[PDB]
Amino acid sequence: HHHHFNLPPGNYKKPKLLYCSNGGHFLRILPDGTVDGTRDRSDQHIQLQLSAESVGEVYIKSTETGQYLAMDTDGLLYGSQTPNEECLFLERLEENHYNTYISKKHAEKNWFVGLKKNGSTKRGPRTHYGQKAILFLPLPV
Repeated sequence: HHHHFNLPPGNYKKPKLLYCSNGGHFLRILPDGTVDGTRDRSDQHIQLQLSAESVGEVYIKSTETGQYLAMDTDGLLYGSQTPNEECLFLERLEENHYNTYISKKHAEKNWFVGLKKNGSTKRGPRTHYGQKAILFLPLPV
């Protein structure tokens, strides 16, 4: 592979909030398919159900809308109505603590899910190992 295989603990039984320490935002997949971060813990669009494909590969699905987080060919996160290759992420432990999500499709380019401090998503190519934007903590809902 192009990436390590330190996996985070826990499981996919329950939905999670993906909290980005960077700006303190929860990853949000809006009904119109846009993705951003919100600090509003009560937001209905931050509840995400992760599920495994292969070990360490996940889908990240909005429980509210059913949309799958996906990263497009230009590195933009979006909500996909159906699971496609752009929707798979390599979920890894990072800094012995956080979860990171690398686009499987673009794994060789090290494109991560990331939220900037202002709650906007990072574009894939603007992410890289070592960043704060890429570091998530899955919180219970």
